[PDB]
Amino acid sequence: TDLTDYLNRHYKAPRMVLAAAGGVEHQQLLDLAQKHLSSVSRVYEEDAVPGLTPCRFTGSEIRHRDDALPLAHVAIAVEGPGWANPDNV
Amino acid sequence: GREFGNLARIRHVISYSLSPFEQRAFPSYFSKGIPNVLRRTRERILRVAPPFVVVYLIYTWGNQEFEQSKRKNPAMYEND
Ligand SMILES: CCCCCCCCCCCCCCCCCC(=O)OC[C@H](COP(=O)(O)OCCN)OC(=O)CCCCCCCCCCCCCCCCC
Repeated sequence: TDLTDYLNRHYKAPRMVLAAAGGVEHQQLLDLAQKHLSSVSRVYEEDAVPGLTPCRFTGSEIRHRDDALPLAHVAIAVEGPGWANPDNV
Repeated sequence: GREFGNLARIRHVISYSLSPFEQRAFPSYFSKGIPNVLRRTRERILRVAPPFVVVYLIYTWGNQEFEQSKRKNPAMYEND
């Protein structure tokens, strides 16, 4: 039932892209999407729309010490700009 | 010979820390500082204080005994 609720909540048609690359015709793919992929859900069934929430970045540290391992892996990061900010480039 | 890297063998221990710019320097300073200081002083006061208490008693007794040692004895100059 948790899987059914997740499937009915997050597999909405406006949040879906049917992408094709290579030897495909766009009109044939559009006709096939009209034939098969039409009317997925389009409705959240309770007018309960989820919203994306910003995430707080925290300068912090986690150290998992286990001296029996032969090699050590260390990652150091700072906050990134996001997808839509052009200075990513 | 004795530096970071070869001090001890530690397995399966996870440490979590945060930036000093992320947290307060005085997080509930008085409201948790007062009971912690009270707990430390009530765990150590019976071991520490009674020697200094009897030093105070010995000091006062010695000073007053020296003061009455300098006091004139009235038993003298009584026969004549
Ligand atoms: C029998 C203990 C009964 C304790 C009752 C109190 C309640 C206990 C239960 C509730 C908890 C309260 C808080 C507890 C704090 C830590 C625990 C504690 O205080 O334990 C008692 C402490 C240690 O006990 P312990 O070392 O086993 O006793 C041997 C005594 N020699 O022992 C003490 O603090 C006693 C210290 C006595 C020191 C007397 C010193 C006299 C002589 C001083 C001479 C100084 C120099 C004089 C001049 C010399 C030259 C002329």
